[PDB]
Amino acid sequence: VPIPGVKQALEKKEGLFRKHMMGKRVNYAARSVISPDPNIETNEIGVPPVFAVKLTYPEPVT
Amino acid sequence: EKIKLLTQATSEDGTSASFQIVEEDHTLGNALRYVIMKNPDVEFCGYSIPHPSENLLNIRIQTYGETTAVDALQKGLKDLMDLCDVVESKFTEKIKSM
Amino acid sequence: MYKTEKVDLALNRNRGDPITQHFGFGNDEWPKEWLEKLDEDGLPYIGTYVEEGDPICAYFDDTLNKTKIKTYHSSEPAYIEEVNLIGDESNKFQELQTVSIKYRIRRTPQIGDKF
Amino acid sequence: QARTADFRTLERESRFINPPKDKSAFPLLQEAVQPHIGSFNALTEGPDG
Amino acid sequence: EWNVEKFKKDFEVNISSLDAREANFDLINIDTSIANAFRRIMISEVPSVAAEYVYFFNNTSVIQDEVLAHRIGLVPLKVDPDMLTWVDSNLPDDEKFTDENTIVLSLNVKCTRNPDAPKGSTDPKELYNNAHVYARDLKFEPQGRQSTTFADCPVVPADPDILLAKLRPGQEISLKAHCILGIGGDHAKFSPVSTASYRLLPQINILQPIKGESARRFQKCFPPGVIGIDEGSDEAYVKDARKDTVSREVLRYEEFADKVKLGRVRNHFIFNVESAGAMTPEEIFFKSVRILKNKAEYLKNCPI
Amino acid sequence: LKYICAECSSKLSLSRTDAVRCKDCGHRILLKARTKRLVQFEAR
Amino acid sequence: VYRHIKNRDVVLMNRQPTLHKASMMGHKVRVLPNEKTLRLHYANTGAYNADFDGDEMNMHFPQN
Amino acid sequence: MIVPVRCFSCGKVVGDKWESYLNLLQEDELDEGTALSRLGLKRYCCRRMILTHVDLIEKFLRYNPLEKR
RNA sequence: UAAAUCGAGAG
Ligand SMILES: [Zn+2]
Ligand SMILES: [Zn+2]
Repeated sequence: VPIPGVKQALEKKEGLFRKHMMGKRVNYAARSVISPDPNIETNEIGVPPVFAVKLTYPEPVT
Repeated sequence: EKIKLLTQATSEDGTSASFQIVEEDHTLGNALRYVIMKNPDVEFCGYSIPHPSENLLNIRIQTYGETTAVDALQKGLKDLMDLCDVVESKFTEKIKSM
Repeated sequence: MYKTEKVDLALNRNRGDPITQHFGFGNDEWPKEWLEKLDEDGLPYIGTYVEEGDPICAYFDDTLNKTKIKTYHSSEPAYIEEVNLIGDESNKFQELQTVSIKYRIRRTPQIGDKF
Repeated sequence: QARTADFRTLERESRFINPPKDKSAFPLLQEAVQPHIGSFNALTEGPDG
Repeated sequence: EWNVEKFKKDFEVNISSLDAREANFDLINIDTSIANAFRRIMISEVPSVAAEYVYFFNNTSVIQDEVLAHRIGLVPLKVDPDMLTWVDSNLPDDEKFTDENTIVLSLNVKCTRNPDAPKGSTDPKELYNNAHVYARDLKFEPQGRQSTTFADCPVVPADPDILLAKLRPGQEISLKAHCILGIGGDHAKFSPVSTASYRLLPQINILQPIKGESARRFQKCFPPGVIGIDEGSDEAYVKDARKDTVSREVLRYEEFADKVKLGRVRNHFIFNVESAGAMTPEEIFFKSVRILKNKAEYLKNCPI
Repeated sequence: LKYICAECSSKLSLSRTDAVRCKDCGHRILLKARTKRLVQFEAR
Repeated sequence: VYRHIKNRDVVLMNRQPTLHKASMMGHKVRVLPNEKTLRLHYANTGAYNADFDGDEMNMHFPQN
Repeated sequence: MIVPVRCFSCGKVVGDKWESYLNLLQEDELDEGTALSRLGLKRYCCRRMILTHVDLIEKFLRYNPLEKR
């Protein structure tokens, strides 16, 4: 009910250790509902074209 | 680039080969496979769709020698054409009667 | 799928101060490229096809003497279903400040949809 | 055979064309919201005002 | 040694009926590969004509524009597909459509109340004018030289009683539809066949004689024109095996469970082709076999 | 006549700085009329 | 060059709750042309405890 | 809302058989099965197209913004 | 651009 202090910002879950150090939000990650697919090599993941257009990898030119 | 030869499967002899055809399904593939399996020189023939969502078909043809896989494919295509031609002729003849 | 959003031009004022913003265009130099989806009164035509980054309503702002457009904020293309002008329960004949604009989005069955 | 339902197509489409002018059909649909309607109606009418 | 000559000697067509919308014929001594290829090509690959694009000018009715355009695309048009060519997707939308590949239809219907309506009336025909919008209201507008080549057979929906929309006074619909050549494997509206399918010929093998009253019971387990009691001696025989579905009701009785076998003549197909209206089923089957032949020819003539 | 009253359905044209209300009745809700404009679609 | 994800790239697939380490694996990427779902082989469902009842999961793209 | 143009399962045009179906049920005292058979709907995929249609559009049509009431 | 609280859901 009162304004949280510095201690109240670190102590419990939703604090600063458990919510922004041990678990963080990340870049270059997608989330989606899965569907089954045979004709996939059982070590592969079938990605949509949208994810293939957004997600990128920095390849140094050689 | 309608039909392409897969160099990772073809043999230097030429008896064994794999062909990839764009925009095909189990419509041309099944008929062609059966018609070329009629060939006494062909040893192994099969067709496969890598993924259903891609309009790609593969035909594997391996012979007993004396005939390349390309020649077998040509004979199969010609025989399929002749089969369709005879069914067309029979249908046209039967239409005239009734 | 239908989504109705209310665009209110009276959210920057209270207590009956002079109405700063008026629906429509002014006499500044705004690109005609966004006149495709807006009428002469700065409101969208019914049935037009609106994507992300396209204007929905154009309002002139006296404080800046500039014609500013509110835009459509969604990645799902939508069609303008309807537009309603909401005059207020006030004795004074106040210029329109509230517009209720309803879009429709075609939800045809894609894979991954729960049946 | 006794497990017989029926599509009331002629009945249904006619009611679609012309809604009733006396009372709503399906009286059971009004008894579902009676615990709310008759509850609100009880704080202004009934015995003792 | 299989050969085209042997198949030509063994193949035979047995037409059972022929109509303007349905052909029920037979293909004997042909492999299920070729028959299934014909079936698939009929369903999915023989081109037809349907309204591909819709340009709306006003739709004040209770039906949304996308649904209305979908319905206008779903109505079959009685235009022979040979009379127009194929459009180019890579062509710009200005010059993509010509008078040789696109047919223009127009629909301009405005509803308005009928003041002379009978008193105490509920029928929406006596009450309103143009209350119901039908496919026959799709007027065809010939542009260019198609005003001459379509003069003998104007474009008109195959089923004109299709109910496109319903209107109320004040509401109106004005639109144009551009109809192009397309195949059923792209969208289901281009499939010319209402349904194309073959079935194997049923085969009822009476293993042991079923003479006597049981034959009447045996005759009862099939559609009437399938099992007949022999006129001379009380005994069952297969009068016609085309008239029974494979229902296996005889298998549900222990009396005949050991006295009959059900199978198929697995090279004898009964093809039942029901068309949509733009083409006759015989021409549909002809186009299917021609499409298979041309597909094989194109594959044969392409460098590897 | 760019607008329609939401009660008596009467068409009305509204100018700048004009009272947002129907003229034939005291209703303050107006719907924007669907004017004739080219809206392309695809019959799929 | 910040190139698009290809067929030779690897991806970290994880489905919550991550009770055991096998619920977060590495899959070789194959890109499909049609729809907006992550398509997964049936054998992977044993470790992820994943059905196809609208279940969702996360793909991570390592950048080195 | 309004009757579908085509049967979903096979594609047979059934949008021209809704007013006919209602008239067959209305004037002629017919059951649904015989009326469907007379319309030429043999397969049950086509039969449930017209047998189970609700025709909600009429209920939609009574709410008309463009006409006074 | 933010934060809580409440409510509704998915696996
Ligand atoms: Zn009014
Ligand atoms: Zn059907």
